[PDB]
Parts: sequence; C-alpha cells; structure tokens
Amino acid sequence: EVQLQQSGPELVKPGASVKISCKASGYTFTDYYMNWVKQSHGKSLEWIGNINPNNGGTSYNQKFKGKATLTVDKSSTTAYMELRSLTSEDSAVYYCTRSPVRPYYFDYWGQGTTLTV
Amino acid sequence: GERETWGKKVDFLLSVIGYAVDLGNVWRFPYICYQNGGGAFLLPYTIMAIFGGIPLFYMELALGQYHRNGCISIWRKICPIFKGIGYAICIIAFYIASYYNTIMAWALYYLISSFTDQLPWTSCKNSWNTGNCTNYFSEDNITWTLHSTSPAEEFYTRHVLQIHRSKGLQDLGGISWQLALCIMLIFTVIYFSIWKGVKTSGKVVWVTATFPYIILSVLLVRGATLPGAWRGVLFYLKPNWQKLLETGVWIDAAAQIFFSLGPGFGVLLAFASYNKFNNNCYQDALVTSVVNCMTSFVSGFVIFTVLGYMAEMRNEDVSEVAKDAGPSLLFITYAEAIANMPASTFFAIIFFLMLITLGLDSTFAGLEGVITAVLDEFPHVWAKRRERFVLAVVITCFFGSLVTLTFGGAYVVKLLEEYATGPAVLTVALIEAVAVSWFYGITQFCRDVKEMLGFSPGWFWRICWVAISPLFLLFIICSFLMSPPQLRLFQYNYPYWSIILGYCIGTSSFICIPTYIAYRLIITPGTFKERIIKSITPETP
Amino acid sequence: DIVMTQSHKFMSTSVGDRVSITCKASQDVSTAVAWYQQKPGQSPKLLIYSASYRYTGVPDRFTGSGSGTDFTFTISSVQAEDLAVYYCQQHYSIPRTFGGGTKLEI
Ligand SMILES: CCCCCCCCCCCCO[C@@H]1O[C@H](CO)[C@@H](O[C@H]2O[C@H](CO)[C@@H](O)[C@H](O)[C@H]2O)[C@H](O)[C@H]1O
Ligand SMILES: Ic1ccc([C@@H]2CCNC[C@H]2COc2ccc3c(c2)OCO3)cc1
Ligand SMILES: *[C@@H]1O[C@H](CO)[C@@H](O)[C@H](O)[C@H]1NC(C)=O
Ligand SMILES: *[C@@H]1O[C@H](CO)[C@@H](O)[C@H](O)[C@H]1NC(C)=O
Repeated sequence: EVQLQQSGPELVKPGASVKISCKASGYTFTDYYMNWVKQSHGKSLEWIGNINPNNGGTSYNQKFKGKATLTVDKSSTTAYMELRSLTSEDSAVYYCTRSPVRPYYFDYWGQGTTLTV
Repeated sequence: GERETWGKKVDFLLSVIGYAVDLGNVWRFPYICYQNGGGAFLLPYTIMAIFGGIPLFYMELALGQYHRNGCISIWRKICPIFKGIGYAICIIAFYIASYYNTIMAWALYYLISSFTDQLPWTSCKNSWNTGNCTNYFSEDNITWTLHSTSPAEEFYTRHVLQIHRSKGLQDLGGISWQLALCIMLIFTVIYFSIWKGVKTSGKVVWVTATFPYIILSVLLVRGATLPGAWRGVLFYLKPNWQKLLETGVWIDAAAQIFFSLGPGFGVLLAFASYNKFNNNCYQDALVTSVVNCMTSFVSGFVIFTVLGYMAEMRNEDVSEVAKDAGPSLLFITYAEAIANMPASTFFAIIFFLMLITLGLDSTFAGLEGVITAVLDEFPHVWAKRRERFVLAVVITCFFGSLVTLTFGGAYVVKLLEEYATGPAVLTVALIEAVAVSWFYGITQFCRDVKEMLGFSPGWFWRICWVAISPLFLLFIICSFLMSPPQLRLFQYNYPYWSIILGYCIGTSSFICIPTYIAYRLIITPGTFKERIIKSITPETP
Repeated sequence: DIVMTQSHKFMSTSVGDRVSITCKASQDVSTAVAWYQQKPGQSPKLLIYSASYRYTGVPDRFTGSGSGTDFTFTISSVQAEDLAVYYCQQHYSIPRTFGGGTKLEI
C-alpha cells in the first residue's frame, strides 16, 4: 500500500561520488522524517541522519559529519543524499525509510540499493 | 545632603539582590548550561564570574557609593568626555522596559487564566486549538505528525500570543486587548511602587524579591519527590570535559555571567549613590554575587528535575523536549509539566507568581536607576517634583512597548532581546570601565576605595580592574561582532533586512556617546591640547 | 555514545521453542527500545516498538518486555517463517543506533 522507491546500484570507483533518491508513495511526503541508515556487508545497521521535508532541515550523524549531506524536495518528491570521500570500507548497501516525530521508529523502508566500490 | 538613604542595610542588600535575579536565571542559565558542557559548565561559569562579573560589579558599586551621583552625573567628577554613558544607558533601559515587560504581561495573563481546576493547557478542547491536536501522551500508542503540537504549545501559540495571524514581519496584525490590559496593570503597579523613591521601593522589594525564593524552595521540594525526577538532575550534573575545550562554551559562560550579574550598567551605581558612605560595599558585592550564583544553581536544579520528570512520563533524553530556546521553556514545557502533576492549579499559580515577582523587582531596579540618573543630572528643573515625570517615563515605556503587544509580538520581543541589548551594553560597559580605570586612574580609584571604607584592596582586585575585566569585555564584544546570528522563532526565519534593523537598533544607543564628544567642545573651544586636557580633568567641588 | 549490546549472534534453538533474547543498554533506558526483523537479504521489518507495543501488521506470536537496561524479547512456538536476524533499536538519544542481531539455529 505504501512503497518507498530508491535509486539503483553503481560500480563507484574509489574517489568518485554518488547520490541516492527516495520516493514516499502512499503517505504524504512532508509529515514524517525521512531517515537514512547504513549497514555493511553482513554487519549491523548504522543511522545516517534525519531530514525535515517541510523546511529542508537536517540532523546528520556524528560519524557522517562532513562524510554525508542530505537534501529533500517536496515539489519533485525526492530525497537526495550526497555522499563524498568514498572508499571501500564505506561502500555498502544503504536504506531510506520514514519515521514520525518522537516515537522515532522506522516504519517503512525502501527496497535497498548497494553502493559497491 | 538630601541623599535619601535606605531604611536599613538589609533593605539595600535585598534591592540589589532582586536586581541581580530575573527570569534569565530560570530560562537561560539551565538551557545554556546543558547546551555548553552539561554538568561541567560550572567551572567556566565560576571562573568568568570570579574574573569577569564580580570585579566590575564591585568596581561600579564602590564607585557609586563613593562619588554619590547617578550614572550620568558622576562623569562630571570622573571623566567629562564620557557623559554619553548616561544617555546610552537610558536608551538601553527604554528598550528593556519595552521588550522585557511583555514577558511579564504574558506571565500575568497565564496567572489570571490559570484560575480553573482544569488548566487551560491540560486539554485542547477549546476554540483556539485546531485539528492538529495531540493531547499529552498518558500512553505510547499515539503517533505524532510532523506538524502535531501539544495542547500547551497550541495554547501558547494561538491564545495567549495570537501569533497565528502574523502573515509577515512587515506588518503586525493589531494590538491585542488582554495583553494590553495586563501590561497596563503591571505598569500601574510599577508606577505606584516607584513613585516616592527608594523608601517605598525598599518596602515593596521586601515581598517582591523574597517571594521568588520561597516558591523556588517549594518547587525544589516538589521536584525531590516526582517520579523519575533524577534523570534531569543527572543530565544537569553529568560533566562533559570534552565540550569545555570549545571556545563557544566560554563565550556563553561569559555572556551569561555578564547578563546575570549585570555589571557596568548603571543601576548598581545609582543604588550605591543612595547608600551610606562608610558602608562595607565589598561584603555586599560578594554576598550578592554568591547569592545570584546560588539562585541560578537552584533554578537549574528545579527546572531540570521538572524536565526529568517530564522525560520519565514522556520519552527520555530531555533534549528532545528542551528544544525551545527562550521563554518558551517556561511557557510551553513547564506548563505541560505542571499540567501533568496532580493539583496543577496551585503549582501553576505559584510558578507564574514567581515569574511575575522575578520581573517586578528587576523592572523596579532598572526604572529607579534611570530615574535617579536623570534626576541627579537635572536637579533644578527636576528633583523638586520627584513624584512627577515618573508617570511620563512610564507612559514613554508604554508607548515603546505597544509595538510588542501586537499579535506577532513574539518576533518583536525576540528581535529586541537578541539585538538591542548585547553589543550596545557591552561596548558601553567596556568604555565605562576604561574611563573609570585607565582614564580616571586606577591608583586614584584605589585611593578613594581605601578612604571610603578604611582599607585598600589587594593587587588582585587592581589586576581585575585594569586588565582582566577590560580583556573580558573586549573578548565578548569581538566574539559577538564576528558572528551575525541568524536567529529564528517558531520556524519564522528572519531575512537579512531584519538583521539590518536589529543592527540599527543596536547602534541606536551607542552613537549618543559620540554625540556628546562632538557637541560638548562647542562651548569650550580652542586648540587641540587644551581641549584634550580639559576633557579629561574632572570637576572641582 | 549509547552502545546497543545484545545476546550472542548465534544464540537460538530449534523450531517450536521459547526464544528469548536480551538487549542491554549502556545508559538506563525506560522504554525507548524497538525491535526490527531482518529477513535474509531484504530490509528490516518493524515488529515491536517502545519495547511493549507491536506495530501494525504483526502476528500475535511476537512478544517482548523489559525496562531500564535489560529488555526481554520473548517469543514461544516459533514457526518456520519467523527465523531472522532480529535487530534491537533504541529511541533514547541522537545519534540513534541499532543492535547486532542473532542468527537462528535451527
Ligand atoms: C563597535 C560598537 C558596537 C557595534 C555594534 C554593531 C551592532 C551589532 C548587532 C548585534 C550583533 C550580534 O549580536 C550578538 O549576536 C550574538 C551571536 O552573534 C548573540 O548571541 C546569541 O547567540 C550566541 C551564539 O553565538 C549564544 O552563544 C548566545 O547565548 C546568544 O545570546 C548576542 O545575544 C548578540 O548580542
Ligand atoms: I542590556 C541588560 C539586560 C539585563 C540586565 C540585568 C541583568 C540581571 N538583572 C536584571 C537585568 C536588568 O535589566 C533591566 C530590567 C528591567 C528594566 C530595566 C533593565 O530598565 C527598566 O526596566 C542589565 C542590562
Ligand atoms: C496542521 O498544520 C499544517 C500546517 O500548519 C496543515 O498543513 C495541516 O493540514 C494541519 N492539520 C490539521 C489536521 O488541520
Ligand atoms: C494500546 O496498544 C496496546 C498494545 O499492547 C493495546 O493492547 C491497547 O488496546 C491500545 N489502546 C488503545 C488502542 O486505546
């Protein structure tokens, strides 16, 4: 009923950059946080950051201070997160998901794309 | 001569202690302490108090006690080239009497509305609240929309403020009537309390400045019993030695200690001008600084144990609910907290009474200081009818504050708070300290201090008077002048034209100091050397 | 930060037995704990949030409790379709973090 689209994988060379989109289909785009989260190959999940679609605000992780930056657009219904300083240790699958304000659980996730190096 | 002293020494001590404490010891100190360092914030705060606030406090106190004149009539006998300090201080006091009194008006409205068994913010079943209602949790089943607001937040943004009808800062919306009536009442109280002078101001401070402490003790005893009231205390006492490394923490501590002790302003001086001559103004300054620090500490305790109780009832990590930087922390969060406790009515009444009596004494002290200044400056056309011109200055503050009593008055009060105060008062205090220490002579000041009470202070006080407090003040001014703040309020971002307006209001008081240095030499003209030596020499009584 | 430690990554049992896993928190957390289910290859699936409330789209088989530091995620009569790496996530503080999980054997 509610699907979260995402971008496709890409053989990114060490040094280049890549961004992944997200589409909130089924529920309104600007009524819950659009969180991002990472997990390495056969490892645990790592939160990337939070974004506010209504005003473009964001709150990124401390392990991705300058490492990652996120943007959103309620006119095109996208969620552009910018990933810079890519390597092999930081190249794995990423997830886009929704979350309301202060129960902070991730209800619906995207299909999941892998940024392999 | 006609120096109207106080009834007792404890009277002046209570008056100056009341001038010290204000809302800023409740809404600012705990928030800034949590943001900048957490529990470890006490070390830079105490350091900058010992080095930055106490020295200037004691210096201006002893100066006003010795010379026995206002903050404008003292420059005739200190440094006539810097008589604009008094005019700039009157302008700053006008700005404060304009913006600060709106907080008191809101608190009085909250008080008069809280007289109901069902608090107006414990449930949004009213006309003002819209469909975006989400009542207090009481459970974890409910989900929160990104635009969902609590009933107390809705009450604060729609009924007591009526800010939803603000389609832009370019207009105001219209002056409300309830807030206008509350501010009329509070200004009538101020006028009927400061009409005679320190004789009745000291009688009203006896209940005005002592009432906040009993309410604070009651609230602390309550916070010592609430469920989960230790989480907030732990967050308030959890040190962060890594955050202390940053310079922003030290800047915040310095700004907080300055705008809490309020040194180098012109109210301590105007009060000590009515004090006795041989009085021990050193012990008074020490005990006032200590009691102000302890009041801020106890207020941090009570506020953060209340937020800890809230984070226990609601979700924890008090930073999630303590996102409002400003008086909303007392108006939104504390309202929710008191609403969740049983018998919320009595606690609401005592808390809003604590707020109103924390504002009352401070406004009394500021207006009394500016009135004493203008009276000491013109003792012939004035000082013959002292009960007169006080109604005039009260109507002046009212006409200046009507622009803040509109529907979108929160933006105006925030703009006046964060821009019309800081740099102006800091530069004024800096150049005043330079005038008193460097221009007037540190040795002369120490000799007058010795002759006044009976002993000269040590070399440490001299170091803090000549080098430590000047570098402290200039550090603050160069920190605040190198970071234009893009402040917001309720997601209402301020454009650059608002920043230009704030900068203009800021310098709208300092420029009165070059005004005097310009239009004073028109009566004593001549060469440059004779003018530069006549401007520095004081008056000869 | 507030590290999320759980039971061993392999502690499990056969089909049709009482499965109980824990999730220890470095800081005392009242109820700010969630539980997601990571089926092999796909995205995590939310089952329970606030440590006692199962999100919509849940079978009554999944249960869980706990408070303070140790949160008891209990479930009995496990079926052949409910074996996945169950992650433990907390709502406590930013930056939020997940857990490690545990493989199901057998
Ligand atoms: C040289 C003569 C004087 C020239 C004056 C020119 C006008 C200056 C206009 C105001 C300039 C900035 O004014 C000053 O901004 C700072 C931040 O930048 C505000 O400071 C605010 O944000 C800072 C963050 O840095 C917080 O730590 C602080 O607690 C808060 O008050 C001050 O409250 C305000 O006093
Ligand atoms: I810039 C500035 C900002 C705050 C302060 C003091 C700091 C602590 N103690 C109270 C406060 C006194 O500030 C006033 C309050 C009411 C007033 C008033 C002045 O003038 C008439 O009404 C000093 C300078
Ligand atoms: C809540 O407010 C937002 C914007 O202020 C609005 O878009 C939304 O429709 C409101 N919700 C309800 C239920 O009125
Ligand atoms: C709240 O959620 C719990 C889930 O355990 C449920 O048992 C209860 O009935 C719910 N209360 C409501 C829907 O009022």
